[PDB]
Amino acid sequence: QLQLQESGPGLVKPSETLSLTCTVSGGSISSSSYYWGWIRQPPGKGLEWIGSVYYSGGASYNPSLKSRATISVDTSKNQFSLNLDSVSAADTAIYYCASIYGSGTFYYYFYMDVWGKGSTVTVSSASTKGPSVFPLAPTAALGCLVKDYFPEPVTVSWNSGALTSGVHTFPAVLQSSGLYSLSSVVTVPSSSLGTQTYICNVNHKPSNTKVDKKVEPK
Amino acid sequence: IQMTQSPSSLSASVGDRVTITCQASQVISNYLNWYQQKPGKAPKLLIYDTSNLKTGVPSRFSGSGSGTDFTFTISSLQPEDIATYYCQQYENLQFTFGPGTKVDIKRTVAAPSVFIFPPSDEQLKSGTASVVCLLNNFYPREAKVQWKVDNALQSGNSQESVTEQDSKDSTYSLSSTLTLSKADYEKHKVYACEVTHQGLRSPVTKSFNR
Repeated sequence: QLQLQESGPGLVKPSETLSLTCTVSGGSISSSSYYWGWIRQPPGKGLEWIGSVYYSGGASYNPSLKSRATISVDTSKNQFSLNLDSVSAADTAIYYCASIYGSGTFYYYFYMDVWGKGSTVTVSSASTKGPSVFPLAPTAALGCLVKDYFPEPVTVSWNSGALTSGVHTFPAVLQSSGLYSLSSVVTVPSSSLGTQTYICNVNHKPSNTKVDKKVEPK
Repeated sequence: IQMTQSPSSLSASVGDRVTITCQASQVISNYLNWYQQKPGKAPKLLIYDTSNLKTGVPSRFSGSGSGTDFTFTISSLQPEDIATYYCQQYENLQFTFGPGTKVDIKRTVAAPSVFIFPPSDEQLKSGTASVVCLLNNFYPREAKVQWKVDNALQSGNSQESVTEQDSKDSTYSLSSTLTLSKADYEKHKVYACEVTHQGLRSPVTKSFNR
């Protein structure tokens, strides 16, 4: 099974350049029936196709971004990368790399077979800041407060992924300080409060921070 | 030229047959595909070549169309089919996605479970205090939360965040965080958040002291 994984910086300063790399796994990038492309999704907007390349090197871009975007492929490393020059604030989006399957007798008929996970790219001159995790001590509810981090995103797990039911990870909110604040809670029965232990696995990739906070009552 | 997708938003109860339309910029010349993008995750195609569906996609999804007009139909809606649906078109060496159709589920009016959390001792030691008011699984999305410090309304120093509709019980969840300095937090004792919801006959308020 094909599986694509993005690997970008997450934060790029204005007027600088953005570089993301998409590594294909479970299958060779040097296949006749596949094109490899990039699609970005701005906050609260639709999907915008940036470009696409063939394993030989045949590039193809969207007219608006053709002046900036340059997508290259690396057969020896089994990956393809996007380079968007002169990045601006309007390019803050979630960049998805996708696998475009093509089959055809006369010309290829395309549909984007497999998609990537997505990279939250934020175009800002502000510096990176790691988060601070605080417990929300307590059917009773308990959670964690991930305050003062930049940029997005933050992924919060519970009990190393074992606890999943009834977990609500709220969307981040930008404070007046320019930093984001996130909250993730879970509703568990009151009887299990004393017996079972609860930990939230907060992870902030842009700052390379992984915090395992233990939430206890009182 | 112009690629449209109607309707923009949608709200239909579980079990309803809902159809969506897509209008390509030109007459179809390559495969038309349909993608399902749940909130947060990446798009996943369900239907390719207007009619065919990918292996593993449930039988309830279907599609048809010809020329410049196309349709996307689901026979029996289920709670995890809530997503923004896009239609893909490949013309003139360009992959163009439709505006998208946000579909929501109509649910029976549910009452929120209100929880109030005091600021942790670690945060108070740093010099700031944040008190959170949690609203668990309430329909519809419209709800009003007001902070009252010592039975006095507060404004400006609190911001809220609502989750996307659930995939199991189809309910929203809210979280408002009131932030004050450690000096201002020591000046008062009672902190409460009033929850005003249409599925709540009395404005439920939860408080604490110290």
